[PDB]
Formats: sequence, structure tokens, C-alpha cells
Amino acid sequence: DIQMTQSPSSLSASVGDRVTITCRASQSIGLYLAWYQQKPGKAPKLLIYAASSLQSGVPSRFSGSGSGTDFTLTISSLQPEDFATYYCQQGNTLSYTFGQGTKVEIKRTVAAPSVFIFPPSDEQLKSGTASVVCLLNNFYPREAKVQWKVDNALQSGNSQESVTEQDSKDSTYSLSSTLTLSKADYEKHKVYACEVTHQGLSSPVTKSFNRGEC
Amino acid sequence: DIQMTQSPASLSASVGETVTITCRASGNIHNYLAWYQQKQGKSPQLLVYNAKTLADGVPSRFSGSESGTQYSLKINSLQPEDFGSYYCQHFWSTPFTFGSGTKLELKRGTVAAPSVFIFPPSDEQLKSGTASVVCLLNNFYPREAKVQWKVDNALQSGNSQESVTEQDSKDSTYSLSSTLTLSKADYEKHKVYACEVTHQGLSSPVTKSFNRGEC
Amino acid sequence: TVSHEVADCSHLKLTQVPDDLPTNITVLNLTHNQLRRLPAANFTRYSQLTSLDVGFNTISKLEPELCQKLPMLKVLNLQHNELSQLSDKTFAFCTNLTELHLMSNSIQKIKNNPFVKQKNLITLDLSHNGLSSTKLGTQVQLENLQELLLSNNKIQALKSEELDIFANSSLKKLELSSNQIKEFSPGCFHAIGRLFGLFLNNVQLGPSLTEKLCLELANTSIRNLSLSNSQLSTTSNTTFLGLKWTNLTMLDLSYNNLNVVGNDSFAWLPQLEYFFLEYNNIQHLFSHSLHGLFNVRYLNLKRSFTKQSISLASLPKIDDFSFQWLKCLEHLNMEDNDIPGIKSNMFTGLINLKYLSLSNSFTSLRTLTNETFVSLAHSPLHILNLTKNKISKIESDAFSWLGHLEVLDLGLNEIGQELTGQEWRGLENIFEIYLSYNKYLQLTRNSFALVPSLQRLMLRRVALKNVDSSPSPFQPLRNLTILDLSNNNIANINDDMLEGLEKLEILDLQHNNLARLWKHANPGGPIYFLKGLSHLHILNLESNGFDEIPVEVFKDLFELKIIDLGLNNLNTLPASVFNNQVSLKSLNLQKNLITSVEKKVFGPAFRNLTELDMRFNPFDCTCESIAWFVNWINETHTNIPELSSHYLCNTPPHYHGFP
Amino acid sequence: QVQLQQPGAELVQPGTSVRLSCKASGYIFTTYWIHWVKQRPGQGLEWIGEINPNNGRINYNEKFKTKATLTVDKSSSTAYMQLSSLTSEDSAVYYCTRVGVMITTFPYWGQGTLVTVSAASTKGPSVFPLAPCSSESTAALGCLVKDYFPEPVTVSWNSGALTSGVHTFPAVLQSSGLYSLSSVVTVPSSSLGTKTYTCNVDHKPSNTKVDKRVHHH
Amino acid sequence: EVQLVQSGAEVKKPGESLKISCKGSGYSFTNYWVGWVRQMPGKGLEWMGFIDPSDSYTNYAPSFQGQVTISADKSISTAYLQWSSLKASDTAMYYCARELYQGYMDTFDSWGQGTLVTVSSASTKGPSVFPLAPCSRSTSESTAALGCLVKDYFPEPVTVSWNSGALTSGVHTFPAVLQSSGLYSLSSVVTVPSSSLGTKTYTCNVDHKPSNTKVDKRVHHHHHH
Amino acid sequence: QVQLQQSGPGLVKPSQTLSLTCAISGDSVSSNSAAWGWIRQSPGRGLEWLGIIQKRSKWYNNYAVSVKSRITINPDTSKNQFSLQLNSVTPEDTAVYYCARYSYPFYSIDYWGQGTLVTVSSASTKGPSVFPLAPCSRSTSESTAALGCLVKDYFPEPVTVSWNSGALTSGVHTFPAVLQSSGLYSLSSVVTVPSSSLGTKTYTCNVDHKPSNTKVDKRVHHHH
Amino acid sequence: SVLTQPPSVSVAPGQTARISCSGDNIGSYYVHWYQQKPGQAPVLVIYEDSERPSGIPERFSGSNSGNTATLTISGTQAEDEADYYCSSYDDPNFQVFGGGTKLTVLGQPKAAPSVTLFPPSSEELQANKATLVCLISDFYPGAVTVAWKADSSPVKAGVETTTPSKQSNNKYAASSYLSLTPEQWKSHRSYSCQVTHEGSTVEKTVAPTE
Ligand SMILES: *[C@@H]1O[C@H](CO)[C@@H](O[C@@H]2O[C@H](CO)[C@@H](O[C@@H]3O[C@H](CO)[C@@H](O)[C@H](O)[C@@H]3O)[C@H](O)[C@H]2NC(C)=O)[C@H](O)[C@H]1NC(C)=O
Ligand SMILES: *[C@@H]1O[C@H](CO)[C@@H](O)[C@H](O)[C@H]1NC(C)=O
Ligand SMILES: *[C@@H]1O[C@H](CO)[C@@H](O)[C@H](O)[C@H]1NC(C)=O
Ligand SMILES: *[C@@H]1O[C@H](CO)[C@@H](O)[C@H](O)[C@H]1NC(C)=O
Repeated sequence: DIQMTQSPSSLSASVGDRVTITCRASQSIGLYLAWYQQKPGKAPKLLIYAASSLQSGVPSRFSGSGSGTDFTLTISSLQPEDFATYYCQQGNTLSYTFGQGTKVEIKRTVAAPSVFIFPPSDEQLKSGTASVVCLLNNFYPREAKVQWKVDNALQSGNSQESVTEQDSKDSTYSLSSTLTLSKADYEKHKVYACEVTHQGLSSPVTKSFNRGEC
Repeated sequence: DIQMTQSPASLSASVGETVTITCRASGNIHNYLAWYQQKQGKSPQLLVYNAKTLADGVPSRFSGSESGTQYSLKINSLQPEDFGSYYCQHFWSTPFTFGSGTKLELKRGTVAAPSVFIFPPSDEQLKSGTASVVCLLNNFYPREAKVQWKVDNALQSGNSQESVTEQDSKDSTYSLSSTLTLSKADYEKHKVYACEVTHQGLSSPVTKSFNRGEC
Repeated sequence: TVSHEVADCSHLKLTQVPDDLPTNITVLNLTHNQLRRLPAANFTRYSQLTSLDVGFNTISKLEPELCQKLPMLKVLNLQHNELSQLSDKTFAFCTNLTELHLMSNSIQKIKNNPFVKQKNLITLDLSHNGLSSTKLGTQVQLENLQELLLSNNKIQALKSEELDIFANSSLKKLELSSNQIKEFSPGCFHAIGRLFGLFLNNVQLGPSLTEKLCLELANTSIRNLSLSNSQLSTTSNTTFLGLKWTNLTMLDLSYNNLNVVGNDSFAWLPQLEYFFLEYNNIQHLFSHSLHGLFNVRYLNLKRSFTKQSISLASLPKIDDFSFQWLKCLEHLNMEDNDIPGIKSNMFTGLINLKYLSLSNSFTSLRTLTNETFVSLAHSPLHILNLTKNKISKIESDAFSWLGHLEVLDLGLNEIGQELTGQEWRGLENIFEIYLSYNKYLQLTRNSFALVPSLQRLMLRRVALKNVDSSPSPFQPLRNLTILDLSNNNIANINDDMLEGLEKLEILDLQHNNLARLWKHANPGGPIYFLKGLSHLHILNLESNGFDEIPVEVFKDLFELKIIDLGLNNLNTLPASVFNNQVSLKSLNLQKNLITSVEKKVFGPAFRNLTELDMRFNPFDCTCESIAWFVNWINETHTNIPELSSHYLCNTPPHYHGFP
Repeated sequence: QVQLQQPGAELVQPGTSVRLSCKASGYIFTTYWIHWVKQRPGQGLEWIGEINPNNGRINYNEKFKTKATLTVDKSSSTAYMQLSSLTSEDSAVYYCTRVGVMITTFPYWGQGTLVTVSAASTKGPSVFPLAPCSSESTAALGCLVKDYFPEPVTVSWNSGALTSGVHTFPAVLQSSGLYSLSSVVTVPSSSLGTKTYTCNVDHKPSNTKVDKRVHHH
Repeated sequence: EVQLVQSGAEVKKPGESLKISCKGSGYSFTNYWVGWVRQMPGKGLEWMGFIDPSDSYTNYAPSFQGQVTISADKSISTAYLQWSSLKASDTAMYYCARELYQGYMDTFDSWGQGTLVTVSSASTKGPSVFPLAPCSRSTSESTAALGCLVKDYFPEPVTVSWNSGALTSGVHTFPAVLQSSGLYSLSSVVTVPSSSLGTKTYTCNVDHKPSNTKVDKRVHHHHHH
Repeated sequence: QVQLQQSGPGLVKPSQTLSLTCAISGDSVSSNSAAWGWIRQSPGRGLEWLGIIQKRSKWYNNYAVSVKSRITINPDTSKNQFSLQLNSVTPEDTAVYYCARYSYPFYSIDYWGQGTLVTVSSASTKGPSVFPLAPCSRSTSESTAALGCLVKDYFPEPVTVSWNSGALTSGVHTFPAVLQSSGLYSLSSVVTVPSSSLGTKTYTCNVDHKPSNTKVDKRVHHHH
Repeated sequence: SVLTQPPSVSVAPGQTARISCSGDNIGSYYVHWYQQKPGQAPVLVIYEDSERPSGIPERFSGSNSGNTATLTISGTQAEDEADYYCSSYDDPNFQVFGGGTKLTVLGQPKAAPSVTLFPPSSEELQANKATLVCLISDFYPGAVTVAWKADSSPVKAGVETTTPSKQSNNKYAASSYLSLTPEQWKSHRSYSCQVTHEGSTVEKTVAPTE
């Protein structure tokens, strides 16, 4: 019944910096703690065992310290491929338990999004259902306030937003918001607008199109 | 189920000799062994446990050795009171198997001739319509003794039964009881009753006899 | 600003001495302040003081009159100050002193006789200064002095005419550590009346100069010698030659980076009793290396041998019979080394060895055969420490040679095997067996049959296989008093597991999966494994995910003193579950999901409690749930730690966060 | 001083069931488990099983798993074993044993109970005196126990007084199905008419107890 | 190399039996313990339990106690993880790892690639690809964006390419979002300056492996509808 | 009590060796709580420190920078004394020498020697000329009459004058010597005695001159 | 450290006499004061700047502070007039003295010069030489002017005279010697020794005729 709590939950760091991740245990687990690295979608990897011991094949920049209830993972010089999700585990009890993990992200400045709104194609309307697609391209940070507006009225419940991971180049996010409405409800109205409120804009940008006029 | 193959089954040893009884395990039972001595008509007594350890009170002449799956009970300098049956046992895995057993007999005690007696049937048994004459061989050695009944110089067949006691602890002497059972008619059919004993302890086959109505 | 009859005014940034302190104080502590001076007048009020500590200040000089104001002063501490100049008046009137601390005062030189009237002084400390000479007077004074500390100075040489001033003195300790000394004048040690302990730690010497030192210590009264971190690379039979004419009993050669120990190095020490050789770089321990050390009783070899070079394959070699000379050796500390393995005749000769610590002494002692500890056949070993040795297998009859062994520590290893019982053969004096933190242990019925005299058994986090056997593996352990089975995550346990352990007092069962055994829906009914434990004193059942407790589980635990049910999912307890616990003194139920505390359950329990621990609980704050509990709390004498801070109510939301 | 006591012998009908008792004395019955052992005359032994006096846990031998049924009376401190489906192959001696401080030992044994599966109806023994017709230095007295069923019978001499020089022979089985035993004692002639000689025969199944004094001396 | 290989992803209905495999190679399989770890999409790593391949000794975490069965075949050197009755909450990724006892604690050096078990009430269905293009005159900034919408398909995954793999950078294939109905929805876009109208041909190629459906779709906006 | 008895030659020629000796009684030379040494006072009231010796383990001695490598103070436990040796003496080394006992802890001198006078002159040490002194015609009613002795032309100083070999004490006055134009010394020592015992009591004067080894006793005859 | 003492310090009889000893930080050291009368060995009156040796009058007290070490005598008597030296060992120099102070007790009552004139002895005349001895004792102050007269005509040829020095009773003394020939001693009718003290003259006279 040992609860491992790591901190922070997620952090932003530039390449080369020296990073520290903290790991706490509900009760003392001695020196039996292990640091595992996990790449998104890929199988985890054993970085450190016995809290301070370096696993064979693991980079020398990786160090581990601490005892009792307090532990710390330390990366001397951060690498571009060192951005992943780090978990800690206790081995003092046979009922092993992991932490919630620490997500390592790329630190950059604010970047404004490129908004493009796409109307339902005729092939889709031929089926009897419509899905208008709002696209936000390359922005930072991830927090974005996406609000649809059919005939200048706020929508709710029929929008689905998905965000990708950080890009391999500029380290920026892209959001895809899908608004689903039946063809009847689509031909019932005229003005279809997408409003984007971000921190990279002093005033929210609105990309609109009129039903039938497009 | 781990088995226990004990060898031999029969031994004959003089006083002061060294004897060894072997047990073989079908599988590894480690040193977990137990050797018991049992006299006929009693409870098995624990001689050795864990193959090498002596039980409390057990004479120092008893010992045990372990080698592979072979476990050996060794008696140095046999005493006249160390004779009977001997069994072995493992305690490692359920179920517990015992050995077939080794019957130990005393040798020497240089040949002592049997004291032959003969006992006639009582009148109270003659009232029952069944007569029985009992020939006794008191304190003798060795075991091999041939008793033959003679009724008026006629060899009997099948109507006799032998009962031999185990070895005496001190003088190392046996006792044999030959019972002759016949119906009252066949009993009162003749006169001279005799029992003959062929034995190594005797010079000539001693015959002890009596007549009916004499006593 | 506090008073225990000993005034502690430490770390108060006082620029002037307090004048409101009572006249009952005997000890004054003024460490870490901004006192520029110490006028006598300001102490006229305090004529009953016996101890003055004014360390860590900015005091430039002292007034002689001050020493007159404190006639009962025994201890004077003037450490870490600006007191660079001493005079003949400074300490003149303080004739009743016994301790004088003068460390870190940047004293470059002591002039005439500032210590001539300190004939009652016992310990004089002058550490961390710029003294280039051990001369402290122009005459013979300080007769009652026992400890002289001139450590951490610029002293480069010991001369006779600088040291003979203690001719009528009896020194037990001459601290000259952290001094770059390069020359010992002839007869400089004989100039001292009585020298018992010499300390030349952190002093760059070398084999030759050490030999010279031992030569100058010849025919002296020396008893203790410290040469730690003196950079003693190698030793020979000539190095400690002079010590032949000494009755030395303790020698410290630790941290010297000692590479090679030549034959008969310490043959000139037939009186030596305590040998410290920890933390060194010995590559090869020869046979006659420890020749003539038959009186040595304590030997410390912690990290004394070189580490594994991995590539160069440089493992520290120990010749056979390398310990055969230490006939009176009783305590052996060989922990933390890279020794290949235990040779057939490694420990042969130690006929008085009682304690052997082999913790991490070996690179890889993976298998313990019956021939491993054959060299300890004739040793009266009582305590054997085999932790951290990467042991993976203990063969049968391995500890046969250790008949007198009492404490065996086999924890912290890779031990993964089936306990046949043959491991413990020969152990007829065994008291406690540690097995904690290992791979796996497959128990049998005859695992501990050969050691029924075992009293403490530690199986903390070792994975117990077949612990759910019908004849308990613990069955032969009648005298077992302490049993640790924690952190093993055990999911199944038979009721007859603790049967036959009537003398069991302490039971650790925390961090397992025993909840299933205490639910009423358990096939066959709940498992009452605590029946018959009359002499049970301390019970730990934390972290088991317990959510139900059968009413008659603790019915036979009469002598139960402490019970720990914390870190579980407990909520509803049946009535009269603690009714038979009359010897209960400590009850723990922290970090649970308890909402109600009623009299029908906690009644007999709260009777004679001295310690109650129900910290983190989601209490239901209604009358029928908390009335009796609060009523008992307000009037109890039971010590309840963190009662006001960590005892909060959850429901109803009105009392959410309310004590 | 620790003793396990069992009845002498028991006669049973083929196909029925029989309950064997094992009383414990000298120690707390629930401490050590109780084991059972079957042994045929002249043959080897077989470990039936072990039973826990506390909860009633039973470890059986795979051969005796269907033949034997173990039970335990905790109040009377007695271990019981029920043998069902009895054939002639179950006619043997049954011991109950225990372990010691060393659990790999069977230090304590009951005197055992002789189970006979043969029916045939119990019959009592017939005791007759045995004395010569006669002169020498040593005379011999005796008792003959003829026609009884089943084994065994116990023959003492002079209420335990007479001990030395006494040979009681083993039992032999006639073709009639009844066992026949004899006992003798050799004593000096000078004590022929000065001492009393009476043999005490006791048969348990037939509950027959007879005292037969030898005359003709 | 010390290699752990698991079976392919599984898609089943609630209440059905399942049995996934983990085969080890390169090392002595019965020498080291084998542990199982469950990770639900988005959440952290969870400990299920472990097994000793030799004696098939199993030890489960208190939560997974009786909720799963860890088995192992010594012959094939393969540890299996099976459910008698799958549920909706068991929809997760499952890893198996080799336990190495070093530093006096069990650590997992080698892992399996992971088996994704997706359990929901649906059957296999081909995707629907619809072109995404802005209005005719609405585009006159710096760069434009064309896209493809893959909607109403089950189950995952769906591989999206552009111009038979020729078009690489500049694209954005977004994570699929689970609709209320039970069908996934994926968006895939790409940006190009002024070659939008009639300069180059941008045809997205979507491949869906489960339903054996492969669809190519040209992105274009018709002026009349 | 602690007595210090000094001794040595009265005259030491230039470029020769000055020798002196301080004997100790009632105290030991080789003991703690006691240092020793020499201190000279030049004519003209100039008090000057020469040297010290003291025993701790061995005998340690310290000299002044003035005497440099000319002085040598060696103790002798045998005769319980300590000597003084000044090599290569110049005429300005002529002074009144006192041996001193230094008391621990702080070197205050509770015990001095009576002092001895050494002179560097390269002279020949002339012997004294003792003549009696009395009024040529004494016939008075007064109860007092003075008579003395005259020491003429001697070198070098000093000269001890006694009366009745130390018996006569009170009434004795010895006048400070004079440095004649001839360079020689002259001294007179008188005593006042009752006139009633002029012819009934004898008065003799003793004259001791150290460097010349001259001890002359002369009687003053009363003219009747 | 160079110790500096005042050359001379004078005080009235019965008053307080104070002698200073100046040195750089002399307050750090235990000063010692010695007293010395001309013709005698110096005797210690002060040790450890404040302590009086056994046998030393309580009139003598000492202090030591800053740069000054002061010796103090209350109730100054006639016996206290002498030399005073301050001393301290300090460095390996092991003893440092001062310039020396001369304590002067002021004008004691004026005394009349006791003059005694001794004629040449018999043995002296037998040795062909003569010497007249004029001895003066018990007079204050010490300043005197001696003249030798033959009858009434003074003769200064061959006259020796000492410098006045202090006695044990703090009064002064001086000697005078007149070297003559036996013939010139048997020539003049009378020989006279005249002593001039404070203006007043004390004269003695002896004649060859006897
Ligand atoms: C389990 O613990 C019990 C209780 O501590 C141990 O019993 C003790 O064993 C000693 C040594 O055999 C016995 O002492 C006896 O003293 C009597 C009277 O002086 C003497 O006649 C005996 O010869 C024997 O020395 C006694 O049984 C008992 N002593 C105590 C302290 O009560 C027992 O040894 C332990 N079991 C094992 C296997 O170690
Ligand atoms: C001591 O007391 C005086 C007043 O008598 C005060 O002025 C001074 O500050 C005090 N000295 C210190 C610094 O403690
Ligand atoms: C010393 O002073 C304290 C504080 O005023 C007082 O309480 C106490 O009675 C006195 N002496 C003691 C320690 O009894
Ligand atoms: C000598 O040194 C040892 C080092 O262990 C220390 O314990 C002891 O106190 C010292 N002297 C004595 C009193 O034996």
C-alpha cells in the first residue's frame, strides 16, 4: 500500500539544461527505487535501479539520488531525444507501485496559430450528416479556447478537439476541432464561424463561411 | 511417493560383531532418515533420526551413516539384547514410506542341548471329546529342530503343529512347542505315545514317551 | 533567553551582555553573537558561574579582571574569535579552570607564559591557528594537563626545548593532526613526562619519517597511536621498529592509501589490542603480513582492499592462513570489499573469533557449499553477517562448522531456493535468522525442523512459496518469539500457519494481501490464524487492504499490547472485537476509511489505552457517530499525537475540514 | 511420559466399518498432529496419514485416500480412524504415532490395535493344566489355551509374581480356523509343593478371564 | 539479444474470453521472473503481478487479484495473460517485462512491444474519406491548407499518407477522437503556399488494415454544389 | 634562608677572560621554581641585564645581544654554584656584578648576591699602605674620642676595613675613597670610642685588599 | 620594548611619591620594581606590578595600565631616598630595565659638618712622607668647599678632595688629603683645615710641637 507521487507532473525544458525530477513515497522504501523512461507509444526503458546505480547501456548524464522517502532523478545535460515520460517505482514491497510519471516537454516562446475552417463536402452531405472542421496550425502553448458559432450563437456538446504532440521542428502544437450536425441542421442555418481565443493573440481570430455561399 | 528399499532382510551375528543395515531412497530425501528397532509383540522404538543422530537413551553402539541416497544403521559390538526386527523411514515428503525390514538374529552362544519335556492331556479335556499332547523343548540352540511324533511306532503326519518363541535376551536360547491334536477315539486307539527330537544339540535323537492311564 | 539553570542565549545577535539574567545560573552560553568586549563589570553580578561559552564572536581581547569576577569558573570557551594576542595577565586570575577552548582565533604565536597559572587545567585546545611551534611557555607549568590540542596548525617540527615544559605533566592525548610536520628532534617525545596517546592524523609523513617517529617513541609510555590519512603508501618490518620498545595497544592506520603490507610489518607490536586498517588500497595480503599480532582483539578491515579494476582483472588476493596469528582476535570487520571468495583455509587460526562481518566483502559469493566455511570449524563464532554478498544459493549442510553461531544475517542477497532444512544443520545455538530482502523462498514442512531453538525469524520481502502448507513450515519453531513476514504480498495463509508458536510475541504482517481471508464471503469462512497466540504482544496488520474484520479474530490475544491496523480500507467494525484485549496499550487505525466510532465496539478498547492513532480518517460528523468519541476525547489521558491538526471531519460538508 | 493408548484388538465383518480410538495423555493433545500406521504381520509398515487435532486438517496417503477416514475428538483428547469397505487385506496391526521437538521423528507410539476381518463369530478360549507324569532337579509346569478367536490372548503367571523361566509360545492357526497357544514355566524341584502356581488367561474379544491353577506337582 | 515479443493487438466484445501471449528469446526463460504491467491510454503504469516460468508460481497485485490469470508454458518459453470475461474498463495497453534481480531489488530490463487490447461493443467497418478545402476566394494570405477527414471507422488504427508517400513534411495527422456512437474520427491536413487551385495534385491515401479497405481521395473544392 | 655568596678576581686585563662565581646556600642550583643568572651595573647607575640559566629538561641559557658571543654562564650541580665567563673584555666591561635568582612565574628577583667588583685597567695592582690615626695629644673632659686608620696608594678598589676582626661595630664610619691625581686610591676609616676606656681597651684595625692579596692588621696606639 | 623612566623625582617628607614607567602597551606585562641604595645590592620592592614581597612595607603600592606602570609611596620617610628601576622580561631578552629614577626626599634639617683632622702617623714620618686627613661627616646639604691653611697662609699645592656622597643616615660625607714632606710638616707652626658649608665655616687645627 505504498503510494509513489512524482513532481512535477509535467515540465518544460530547453536542450542542454540540467533537469531534476522529484519522487516521494508514502512510507520509507529504503534504497529500492527504480527510474524508468517511456517514449510515447513505445515500450518503457530501465534507466536507474537501486536509486543510485546506473543500468548498463544508459547514458552517463543520468544520475539518481535520495533515500528513505525522498528521491531525485538528475539529467546533467539534456538531449533532444531525452524528452519523454519518466516514471519511478518502489521495490521495498512485492506489491510494486509506480508514480503517475513526469512528462518532459520542449520549452519555447509563444507562437500564434494559423486558422483554417473547412465546410462539409457534398459527398458527406449526400449521406445525410455534416461535420465542419476547424483547424489550428502550429501554436504554443497547448491551452486554446476553441468556440464554434453557428449563426453567431455559441455551440456546446457537439465539438471534439484533438491535439498532436510537439512537432519535430518548431515544437508547436496543432488542434483539430470537429463540429458534427445533421444535414437538416446544416441547411437550417447560414453563418458558420470558428472562434479561437489564444494567449498568442491580443484579440481572438474568427474564421467564417456562409452556408451555400461556399 | 519416495520409496525405501532396505537390504538385507535377514542377518545372523555373534556377540561383539559389527553389523550394518542399508536403506536406499528412490529420490532425494536429504538427511531426513529414521531407524527403528522392534521386538515381536511391541511398539517400534526410535533408534536413529536424521540418519546420524542418536535418540536419548539409545546405546552408543548404535550409529548411522549417510552417503548419496544410501543410509546405513551400524551396530558396533553387538550385545545379546540388541536382536529383533529393524525398519527404516523417511520424513521428507508425504506420504512416508517404510523399509521392508531386516530381521536380526544372535549367533554364537555355543550350542546348548534342549531340555525336552512332554505334557499329557488333562481329564477335563478328555471330557470334551478332543485330546491334545504337548511336547516342549526348553532352552535350546540353534533354531533348526525336527520334532516327529510316534504313536505305537507309527509316524504321524499333519496332526502336529509347531510354535517357536523368539530368542531369549540373556542365554540366547529358543523354545519350541509341538502340539499333537487327535479325537478321543483315535487317542484311546493306542497305548504308547512318544515324541522324537532331531537336533544338532543332541547326541542321538532323544525320544520322550508315556502310556495312557499311567498317570 | 531561556533558562534550565543553564542560560542559553545562542544566536540572538547580542551586541552587549544581558543584565537581567538570574543569579541561579551556573552555565552561560553566548555562542554566535556580536560581542566586541567582555567587561568584568558586566559579570560582577554573575559571581556564581562555573561555565562560560562565548564562542563564535568578534572579541578582540580579554580583561584580566574578568577572570577575578568568575572564581568558580571551570570551563572557558573562546573559540572562533579575533583573539590573536595573548598576554601573561589574560588567563592569569582564572586559576580554577579545567577546560580552555581557543580554536579558530588566528593566533600566530604564543609569547611567554599565558598558561602558567592554569595548574588546574585539564584540556587545552588551540586548534585551527597559525602556530609554527609547540612551545607555550618558558618554564614548566600545566602539571595537571591531560589533553593538548594543537591540531590544524602550521607546526612543521617537534623539538625538545619546545615540549619539555610538560615534564611534570601527564598527557593522555597530544593532538597534532592536520599539521605538516617534517622533523622529529631527538628526545622530543621523552621530554614529556607521561605520553599515552599521540594523534598524527592527516599528517603527510611517509614510511621513512614514520619509522623515525616510531624510533623517537621507543622506550616511552605510549598506548594509543593515530596515523590516519598520513599517506602511508607501503609498510616494512623496519617501519614500526621502534614500537618494539613500547606497550602500544591501539593503532590507527586508516585512510593511508596503504598499497603493500610487507611481511612481519607489525611483529614489533606484541601488545597491540586494537587495529584500525579501514579504507585502504591493499592489493595483496601476504602470509606473514600480520605476524606477531597475537594479542589483537579488534580488527577493522572495512574497504581495506583494492577495488576490482574490471579491465585489468586486479582483484585483491588473500593468502591462506593469513589470520592464523591473531589467536586472540574476537571482532572482525571485513565489510565492503572485493575479495574473490572464501578460501579453504582463510580464517584458519582465529580460535577466539566471536564476531565476523562479511557484508559486501566479496565480489560474488554465489554458492555456499559445505566446504565454504570449513576455515571457521574451530572458531567460537556467535555472530555472522553475510549481507550484500550476491548470494544466490545455499547448499545443504553449509553452516555445519558453526555450532556456536547465534545470530545469522543472510538478508540483502539473491537467495532464491527451496528451504530443505539442511541449510541450517549444525546450528544448535542459533537464536536469530535474517533472510529479509531476497529473491524467493519455497518453504516445505521440514524447512526449519533442524532449528527448533530459533527465536527470531526475519522474512521481510522474500516471496514465500508454499507458506500455505497444511503442516506449517513454522511448526517446529516453538521458541520463535519474533516473526517478520511483511512486504511479501502474501495472498493465501492457512489457519495452522502460526499454530505451534505459543511463545510468539512480535508478528509483522504488513504490506500483504490478506483482506480476502477476513471477508465473510470467503469460501470456507474467514481464516482465524490468530487463535492460540496467548503470548502475542505486538501485532502489525497494516497495508493489507482490510475492509472487514471478523468479530472473533482477536479473541485469544489476551497479552496483546500493541496493534497496528493502519493504512487499510476499514469502516464497519463488529461489536466486542477488542473485548478480550485487556493488555492493549497502543491502537493504530490511521489512513483508513472509518466514518463512525461507537461505544459498542471501541468501548473496552479505549479503557486502558496509552496511545491512540486514528489520524487520517473521513469522520462522519453526526451525533450517533461522533458523540461518544468526542466525549471520550475531551476527558482521556491517552496520548493522541497531532490531535488538533490531522483529525478532520469529511461528512457532512458543513464540517468538511473541521477538527 | 507421553503416551498414546489404543484398545487391544478388534474383530469385524467384511464390508462394514470400524472405529479405532487413540487416547493422548501426558501432554496437550492439540499440540502435535496425530499420525496413523498400518503393518501386516511379518511385513512392512505403511503411513496412512496425518491429522491436525485443532482444525481437523487431514493429509492422506494416495493409496489409503478412499479406505481410511480420519476424525478427532478434541474434548476427549482422542484421535479416531474409521476403516470402511473391509477385506482380508486390511487384517493387520494399526499404530498411532506422534512427532517430537524434531518433527522428522516418531518418538511416541501406541501399543497398536490388531484388526481382524474374518467374521466367524467370537469364541472364548479353553484352558487346561499341563504337568508331567513323574526324580530330577528341574520340573516344568504349563497352561494350554486351545480353541479361541481371534488373536490375541494374554497369559500371566501367578498374578505377575512369576517372571523368570517363563516361555509363552506364539499362536498357531489350526485348519478349523481357531488359534491355539501354550505357555510353560521351569522351576526347581525343591519348590514343587511349597509354592503356588496359577496362570491367568485373559481374552479380550470374548471378554473371558480365567484363572487356572496347575496341580500334579 | 534478450528479446520479449508479444502477440498482435486485440479487439473483442465485453464478456468474451481472451488470452494474450508473451514469448521470450535469447536467454534462459526459466531463470528470471516475468512481470505484467497495464497502462490505459493517457494514464500511468500499473503493476499487475508476476510469475516464475519454472513452477508457474503467480503473485498478483491486490487490485488484480482474481481479475486476471497469469499462466506460462515452459516449452514455448511463453507467458500468457488471459481473461475469462473481458470488460469495458480493461481497454488498455498491456506490457510484459523480464524481472532482473540487481541491486537487491527486482527491475525490468527487457520489455515486450506491448499488446493493445481494445474492448467495446462494435464490429469492423470501413472508413469514410471526405475532402477538406476552403472557399474559392477566401484564400489569399501566405500559405493555404488542404485536408482529408476519415470518419466512421472501427477499429483503430488508420495509416494516412499523401501523394503515395512523396509528400512528407508540412503535414499534420491528428489523434483520433472516439465519438459517442463508437466510431473513431481522424483529421489529416497539409499546407502549401499558392499551389492550391490548379498547380499540383494533392491526393491523400488512407489505408485501414482491419476492414481490408484502402481509399485514395483527391482534395478539391467545387464552385457549384 | 637563601644566601648567595659571590667571588672572583678583582682585576682583569684587556683582551683576557673575566671570571666570576656565585655560590648558593639554602637552595639548590638544579631545581624548578628557580632560574639563575648574572646582571651587571656599570658605574653611573646603569642597570644592565647579562644572562639567565634555567632547568626544565636540560639546562637552557639566554644571553643579551649586548654581550654577544663573549659571555658564558655555566651551572655546576656538583659544588651547588654557577659561574660567569666574559671573553675578550674591553675597559667598558668594568662594572659591579651581581648574581641574581629569578623567581617563577614572572622573573622578579627576590634574591641578589652581595655583589663583586671587577676592573679592566691593565695596571699592576699596587698594595695598600696602612698607617694608624689618632690625635697626637688627647687630654679632655669629653666622654668621646675618635681614632682611625689610613690606607694610602692602592689599586684597584675596593678594600674592606674591619675593627677587632668584626667585634667592634657601632661608631665605625668608613669614608669613601678618593681618586688621587696620581691615579691611586686613598681611604680613611675611623671610629668614636669612650674616653674612659682609651687606655683600658685595645683597638686594632683590619685591612683587606682582594686583588693584591693583602691582609694587614694595624693597632692605633693611644698617646698618653 | 624600551622602558623609559624619569631621571629624577623629588618630593616633600611625608608626602606621596609617584614614579612612572612608560612603554608601548606595557599594561600587557607584569612590571617589577627594584630599589637600590648606592653601595648596596638592589632589593625587590614590587613584583607582578601590585604584589609586595614578604618584608616589604605596605607604603609601597603599584599599578599597571595602558602605557604606564606607576610605583607609589605614601608617607615618604627619610629611609626611602634611593634609586628605583622598573623591569619586565617580555621577549627572549628575558629582562628589560628602565633608565632608572632617582627619588629625592626634600630638604631635611641642615646639619653641622663634624670635622676631624688627623695628623700624619709616626710610621708615615718614618717612611719619609706625610698626609693630613680631613674627614667630614653628618652634614646637609652635601655641597662643601674645603681649603687648607698653613698658619694663616693657605697652601693648595698637593691637595686631594672627594666628591660628597650620601651616608646611611641620608646625610652627606667627604674626605680630604694633604700630601706633604716631613720637613715642611716640621716647618710651619700650625696646620689648619677649613670647611665651608652654607656660608658658615668649621675649622680644625694641629701643630708640629707635641
Ligand atoms: C525453548 O525455551 C525454553 C524456555 O526458555 C527452553 O527450556 C529451557 O531449557 C533449558 C536447557 O535445556 C532447561 O534448563 C534446565 O534446568 C533444570 C533445572 O536447573 C535442569 O535440571 C535441566 O538439566 C536444564 O538445564 C529447561 O528446560 C529450560 N530452562 C528455562 C530457562 O526454563 C528450551 O531449551 C527452548 N527450546 C530449545 C529447542 O532451545
Ligand atoms: C557592559 O555594561 C555597560 C554598562 O555598565 C554597557 O555600556 C556595555 O555596553 C556592556 N558591555 C558589553 C558590550 O557587553
Ligand atoms: C533561581 O531563580 C529562579 C528564577 O527566579 C527561581 O525560580 C529559583 O527558585 C531560584 N533557584 C532555584 C533554582 O530554586
Ligand atoms: C586509546 O584509544 C582508544 C581508541 O579506541 C580509546 O578507546 C581509548 O579511550 C584511549 N585510551 C584508553 C583510555 O584506553
